[PDB]
Amino acid sequence: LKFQCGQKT
Amino acid sequence: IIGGEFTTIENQPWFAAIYRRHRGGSVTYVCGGSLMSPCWVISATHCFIDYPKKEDYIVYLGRSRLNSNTQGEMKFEVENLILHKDYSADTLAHHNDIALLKIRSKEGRCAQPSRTIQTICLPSMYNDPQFGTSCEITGFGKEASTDYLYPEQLKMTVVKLISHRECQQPHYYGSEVTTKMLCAADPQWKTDACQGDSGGPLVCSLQGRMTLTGIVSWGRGCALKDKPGVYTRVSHFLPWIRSHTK
Ligand SMILES: NC(=[NH2+])c1ccc2[nH]c(-c3cccc(-c4ccccc4)c3[O-])cc2c1
Repeated sequence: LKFQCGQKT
Repeated sequence: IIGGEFTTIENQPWFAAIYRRHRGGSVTYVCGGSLMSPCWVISATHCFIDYPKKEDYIVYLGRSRLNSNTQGEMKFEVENLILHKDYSADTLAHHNDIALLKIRSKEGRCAQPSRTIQTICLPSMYNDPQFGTSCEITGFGKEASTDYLYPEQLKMTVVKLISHRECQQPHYYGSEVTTKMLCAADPQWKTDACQGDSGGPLVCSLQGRMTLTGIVSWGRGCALKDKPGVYTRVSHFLPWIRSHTK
């Protein structure tokens, strides 16, 4: 989706 | 990385792999880097200093391997290469070893978010984790100081932040280490970054976010007793970063 710094998925 | 485990980019989705093109056909790996915003990657100035021709560098995001492709990877050209005015190298140390690369793809775009491409968070002004915090580092650098090849699979390891008092002890690095650098080592001097890991990230959780706390810069040897790895202290360069990434 859009970037969310530091979140790994 | 000496020690560590082999991983995949999904476990470090902000890691950027930078290579250099040669006349003759080969492209070689240069350094690691990190994605801070869609169009900006941060690395270390000494990685480019001796060959500052932006047109010959290629940046890849979403890569778990060094010379083979990974599905999902993105390839970019370097639109702007910003080195740090005041970068300095002496025996062992590199001062102000931070650099910015603005990336653009052949279609004219910046990075797109996926399970293999994510940005890392920046610390707040002069804010760092306390020493003792465990942070992770990643890269394609050597696995043993005596090797002459880099691994094909990405590696990661955990290291702990140590204090400047401990790092500036004469029998460690003395005054070579400044307030604009950070030191990290393994309590038992077993794992560490090594040649080939320069420019990549030192990530720690800060205020609930996985934050870019350091950039792999130098170290005497790799995993040597009393010779911690030294990193650029990103929290002390936030005005500089801002100055170009605005
Ligand atoms: N022991 C450590 N903690 C450590 C970390 C990063 C390093 N990078 C290097 C390094 C050595 C020779 C050349 C480069 C270099 C120079 C120009 C372009 C790219 C890499 C290095 O980053 C050593 C080195 C050692």
